[PDB]
Amino acid sequence: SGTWWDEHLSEENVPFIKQLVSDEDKAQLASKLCPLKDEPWPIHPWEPGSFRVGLIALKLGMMPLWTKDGQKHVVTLLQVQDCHVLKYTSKENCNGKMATLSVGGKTVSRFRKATSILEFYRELGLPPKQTVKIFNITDNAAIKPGTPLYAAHFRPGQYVDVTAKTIGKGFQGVMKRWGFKTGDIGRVWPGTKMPGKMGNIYRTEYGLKVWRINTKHNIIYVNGSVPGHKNCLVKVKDSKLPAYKDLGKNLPFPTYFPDGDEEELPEDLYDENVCQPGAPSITFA
Amino acid sequence: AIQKMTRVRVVDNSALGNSPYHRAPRCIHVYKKNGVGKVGDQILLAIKGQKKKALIVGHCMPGPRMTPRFDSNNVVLIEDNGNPVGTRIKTPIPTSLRKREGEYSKVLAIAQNFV
Amino acid sequence: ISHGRVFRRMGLGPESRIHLLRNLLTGLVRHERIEAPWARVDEMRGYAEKLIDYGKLGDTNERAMRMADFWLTEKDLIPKLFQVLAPRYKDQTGGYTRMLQIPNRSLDRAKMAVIEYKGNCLPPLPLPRRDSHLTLLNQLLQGLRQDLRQSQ
Amino acid sequence: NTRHIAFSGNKWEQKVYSSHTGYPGGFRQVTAAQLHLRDPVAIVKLAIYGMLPKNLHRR
Amino acid sequence: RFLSPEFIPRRGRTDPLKFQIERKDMLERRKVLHIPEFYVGSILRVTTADPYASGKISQFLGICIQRSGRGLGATFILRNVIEGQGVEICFELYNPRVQEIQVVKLEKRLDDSLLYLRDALPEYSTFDVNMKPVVQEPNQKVPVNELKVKMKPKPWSKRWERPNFNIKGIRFDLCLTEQQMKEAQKWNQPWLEFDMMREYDTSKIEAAIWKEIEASK
Amino acid sequence: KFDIDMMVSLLRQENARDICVIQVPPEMRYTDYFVIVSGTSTRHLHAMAFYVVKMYKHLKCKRDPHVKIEGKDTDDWLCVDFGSMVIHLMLPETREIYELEKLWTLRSYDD
RNA sequence: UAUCUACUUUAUUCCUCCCUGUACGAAAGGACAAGAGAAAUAAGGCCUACUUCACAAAGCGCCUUCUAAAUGAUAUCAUCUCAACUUAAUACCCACACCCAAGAACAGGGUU
Ligand SMILES: [Mg+2]
Ligand SMILES: [Mg+2]
Ligand SMILES: [Mg+2]
Repeated sequence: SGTWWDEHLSEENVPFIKQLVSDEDKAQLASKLCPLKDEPWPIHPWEPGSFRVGLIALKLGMMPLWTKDGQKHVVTLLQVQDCHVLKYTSKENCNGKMATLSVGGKTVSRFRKATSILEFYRELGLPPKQTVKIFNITDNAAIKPGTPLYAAHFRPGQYVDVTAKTIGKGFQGVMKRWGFKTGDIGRVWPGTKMPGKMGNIYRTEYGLKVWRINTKHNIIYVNGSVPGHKNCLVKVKDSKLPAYKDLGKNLPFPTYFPDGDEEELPEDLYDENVCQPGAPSITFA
Repeated sequence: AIQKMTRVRVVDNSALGNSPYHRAPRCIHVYKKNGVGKVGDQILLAIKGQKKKALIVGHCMPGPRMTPRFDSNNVVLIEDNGNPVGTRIKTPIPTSLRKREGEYSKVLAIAQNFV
Repeated sequence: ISHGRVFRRMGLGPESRIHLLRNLLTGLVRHERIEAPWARVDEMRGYAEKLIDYGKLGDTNERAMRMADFWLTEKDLIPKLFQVLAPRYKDQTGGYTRMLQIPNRSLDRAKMAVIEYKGNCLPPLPLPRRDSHLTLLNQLLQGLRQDLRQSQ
Repeated sequence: NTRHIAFSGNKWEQKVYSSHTGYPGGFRQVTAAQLHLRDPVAIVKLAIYGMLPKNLHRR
Repeated sequence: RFLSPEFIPRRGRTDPLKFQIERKDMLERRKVLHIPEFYVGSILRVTTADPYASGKISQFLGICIQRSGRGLGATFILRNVIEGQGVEICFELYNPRVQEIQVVKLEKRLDDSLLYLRDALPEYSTFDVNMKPVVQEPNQKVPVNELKVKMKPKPWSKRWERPNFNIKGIRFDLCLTEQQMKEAQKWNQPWLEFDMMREYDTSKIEAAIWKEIEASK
Repeated sequence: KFDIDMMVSLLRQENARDICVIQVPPEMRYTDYFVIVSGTSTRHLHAMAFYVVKMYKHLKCKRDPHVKIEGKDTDDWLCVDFGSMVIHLMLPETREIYELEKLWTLRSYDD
């Protein structure tokens, strides 16, 4: 037989285990709030040509955002929920071209994971995240594994690339999937467009302007549309577009640290062109 | 969207418009790559057996928000060189003609009203 | 693609699914316990609890009496819904029904279910009990609860 | 030392290695020099692989 | 109490925190600009800056004929005919180039959406541009104006006779035959009014939203 | 700056043949100043068009948008719009038939 | 009424504008490039609004789209040299039961 966690517990012991395990998840998330009062890794300044970490965010939904020129910009919200660095692998052990950081988001039940994963997070000292994405990264940006990543890792004005599974449409035919509808060739070429399973694949939207970040609720407000349904987990990295490869001067280079306590951030950073709520009604004079 | 074959309500003080005729004036060609015209496009137009260039001033399918939407396909005639046939335009004209690239300054001197 | 489509499509149309569910709900107000196939039962379970929430709006309410007049095809059950079922559940705010699975139907092997209304005169169902608090694992966890209470 | 091979004559510039990704329009002819800059094993590897008897013991 | 429809979410499996954020921005706009109570019958005049004129504003007056949209991006479209021409504008309620929204004549019509006014007589859609805002008294319910309008001939915008529209502001007796009426009662769906799983109860939603309103004060 | 005074400088400095401007009131949300000016011929109107866009372009106002001359191919009419003002270079016969000076003073009080 | 083979997720263009009415020409004439725009198509997404509609799916809607020189031998000059010398892919992906934005079945995600 196979079991589940709840199977042999009495009526008395089920909310006891809920309060116990939930409280250890809150304590483990609370202990990691001081990365710099811990012993971090050596923080380097930004060098031209270095890459830093990305994030994993919920897609909250969309809302409009008017700029000072009186144009709408549809904006997805992306909440950062319990994002943390999980493992650093150098380039020598990776046998890739570059070092890698594994980062995971959205705490998920301990009662529903493989035991290799629970041993991993147990040794690491964290409640297990839903997704773990991997970031190609230079040696200069390498935060210690077990450190929180926040919304202000990105700043307004920055352009960003977001990857998520697209909304799966299940098995679709040619007209919806591909949008249409030789003799001597006695066969159908590979990559021919035929009916099949549409969606539920990873796609990346490239070069999306960050308009506004909300430091309190940890929201990123990104231009336009991101792949995936609502409440989906997206991987938010800095854009690879070569028109945007050098603007890492002003971005906090390892990551943003509220523990650093230096010139703390407001409620919500806005881009310069954003009409804030509470500003007087804009006139084009 | 004013495509081919659409009936067109000409708003002018022109001789061609306000003349009575057995056929309603209807579009023939739209001067975009796709054959769909919006507020501030040029079309060919059949009036009294005479094809004639024309400029779309407001249509019935909704555009962006703060812009107006008419209950007819109001169209102002124009000549080949670019100056309009008309002298007065009675029905209101959207200000969205101002930003678009093309001949619009000539028409905005003629409007009685602006919406 | 049926994302967020919440209703089973049943019977031979929307009208016919509402008449199937209305017959099941009438059966369950009358007999207070029903075997029926499973998908039909949980569709109708949604409707059943709402029907009591209209029963608590009072006999004298006009809207409640319209809903009861539609949903109960036998008209003698409308005094029952406003004087037996709605006074029974006047304390608790939800959870008026319980649904379990029967073994599959002998005829065509359909997934079967029972719903009853809670607190009826009928012999009780063999409800799935949790394991006893005096078992080995439950006593280890009881001891652990005693230690974490001893922390204060 | 298979980076340090030595073709005789103009075989660096004339000899062509043609492959096909099975997709349409996926025919890829690449000279010996370009393929030797991609991977400095593949020229000796393709030579040997052509010399061996065309059967199942080959791989 | 009147809670404007843009605060009530449509049901859906989105996260309540997103509406916490939206309502925060919506109230922060309602500090600057005064958004009044108005229904789907009322005559409005809106002053907007123009993106095409250099900081000149404008006024449009008409009937709010629809209050669609929820959240910060919510709209209302008002209608008027001028110069023998019908015009409608979709106004975004929280677009920061609107300066004032004055309610000329607060009144509620029989329907929730007066889109049938596109097919009525143009006298039911025309209004004075310089008309004066009628004074309402502070402590009173709204005047529910009923006005069964008269309809222009049969090829309408939509078949308003059909009972999925539930149109009340029509004198159907003047402009429709009894045979076509009884034909229109084919698409009735009488059960649809009586199912209890389609009914979205916004009551506790209203509670948390009114504590959002009071807490922003 | 590039005001209407500077426009009078550009046109009397060109010796435009005929000048008549209207201050458009701010409600009629097209422009502020509505210049009606005629010249000799197509060469004259054309050259004074390129002159006034030459002087506005060369003068100041980098952040302000570059301005396209409208109706370069037509003969009688020409028109150029700025932020505050819009000039119409045309012919006095064309002025006679389009009667613009009546329109922007009589918005509903003419034919 | 599909048995077998094969197969079923490998950014362009137009117009405008500027640079510039400069370069070049001597006058007529008149650039490139790069930049900003607006469009359109294709590709990939998405639903905040609008529209068909309404716990969602859509488009008519929105978002994104990255051989030529010098030098110089044969043939002491020269000569672009089937003469020699010198010079001009990143991204993506990677660990029972119930509900599901996952789904034909199987699979997948969630169940604190
Ligand atoms: Mg063959
Ligand atoms: Mg069936
Ligand atoms: Mg229609």
